[PDB]
Amino acid sequence: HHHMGLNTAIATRVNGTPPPEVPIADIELGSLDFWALDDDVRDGAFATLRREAPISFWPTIELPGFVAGNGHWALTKYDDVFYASRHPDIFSSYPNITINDQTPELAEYFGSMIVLDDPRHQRLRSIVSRAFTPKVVARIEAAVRDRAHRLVSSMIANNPDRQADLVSELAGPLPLQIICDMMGIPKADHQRIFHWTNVILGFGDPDLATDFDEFMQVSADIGAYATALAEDRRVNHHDDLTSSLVEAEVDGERLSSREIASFFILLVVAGNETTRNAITHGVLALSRYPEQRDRWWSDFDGLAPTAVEEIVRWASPVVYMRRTLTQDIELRGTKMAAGDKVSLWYCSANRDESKFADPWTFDLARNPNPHLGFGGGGAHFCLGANLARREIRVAFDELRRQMPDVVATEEPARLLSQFIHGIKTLPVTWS
Ligand code: HEM
Ligand SMILES: CCOC(=O)CCCCCCn1ccnc1
Ligand SMILES: [Cl-]
Ligand SMILES: [Cl-]
Ligand SMILES: [Mg+2]
Ligand SMILES: [Mg+2]
Repeated sequence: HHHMGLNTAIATRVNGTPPPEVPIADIELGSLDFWALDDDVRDGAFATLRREAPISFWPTIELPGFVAGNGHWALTKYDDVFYASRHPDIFSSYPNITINDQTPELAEYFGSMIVLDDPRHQRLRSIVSRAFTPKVVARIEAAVRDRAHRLVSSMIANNPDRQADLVSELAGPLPLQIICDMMGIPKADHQRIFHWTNVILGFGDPDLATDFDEFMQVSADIGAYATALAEDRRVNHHDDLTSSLVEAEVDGERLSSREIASFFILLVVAGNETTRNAITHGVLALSRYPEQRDRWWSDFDGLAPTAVEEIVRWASPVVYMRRTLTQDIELRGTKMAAGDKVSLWYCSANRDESKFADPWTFDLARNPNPHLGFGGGGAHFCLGANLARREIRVAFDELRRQMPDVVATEEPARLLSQFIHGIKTLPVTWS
């Protein structure tokens, strides 16, 4: 009740404290109710699974209008998630990378390279890979700085009472601007794009959408938007990713309408529904662990590489990805069959004591940090990892410089999702 800092700040936590493990009878990964439990309970549940049932089978959650279908084998240990990620010939990304079943209706919009194996996957990725390389992403530092600086200044100018929502006022709009400008989308449409991607990756949370007809209308609307922009760029090139997409050939053929729409959707969804959560979880963590804030603030450039990676490990913005077996395998005495679904729990790998001796410590100097927040490595390693790391670093530097004592004042409103570790709103203040 008499803590350092601003009076309405949330409670701090003792760094390093492991959450209690949860009795296995209380764990139901196949119920959306489990995904509504407190993150301490979730974290303690995956701790139980790592200890007691490191590979275990679960029914698939059926969100309204999706097809659940067959259940899945959950890999909760780091070493199994890594192995699966590095064996794509066994653990295929086709037909889907979420646990539910693909359909033709969905594949119009969600049939991108993320649900394909090589060689076609790599031929698609090579259309855009150069734009996401470290040395190319570095050359847009000025754009990231301009927008992040302006957003933080606007939080100050727009809120005389010194209260704001970090998500809507910084964490959301920064990555949105950057990916949309890369794509070649005009500013006037960025908020439309953001509403569409919020629904696409928020489905099942009543605050976002629970009517499948709304999900499909949004998907059709963003697909139509992509097609129309692509059509413009076919006739008049711009130096943007949409133009690259429409100019490319794979195996001697231009991409179809479905392929262009799916590629465009993949890139904007992934740009808009990930980094914002790393930033927001990171501010939550700094609020809980002020010693970590202080050490980063007093050596920002020196600690930034490791600090950003620790924020990603801590947040695990992508909770899991799915694979499908192409052959029978056995792991940990559990035999899994060709055709079975396998879920890779990055959130759990990133707390595995076998790989991190002190996994419950939020340590901005952590080195090494072999976290799987961008996946286990290999063919599908996050295309956006360099971009995301730069966005995160700049956002925190701009906060440090202009409102160093920014702190959460309420616990987050958490997205109801099995797939994305999302924060919908995070009230903050500053002096
Ligand atoms: C902190 C932010 C992010 C996290 C934690 C994240 C995480 C991931 C993960 C876990 C995967 C799957 C990797 C695998 O299967 O091995 C992935 C793939 C991907 N990510 Fe990200 N991502 C982030 C930001 C971004 C950004 C900014 C973009 C830019 C558009 C992006 C685009 C993609 C794409 C296109 C793929 C599919 C790559 C492929 O199939 O080859 N992501 N990401
Ligand atoms: C299911 C509907 O959305 C999609 O299929 C398209 C987006 C998939 C993105 C996967 C998650 N992610 C975010 C950032 N990097 C990876
Ligand atoms: Cl533990
Ligand atoms: Cl600490
Ligand atoms: Mg407000
Ligand atoms: Mg532009």
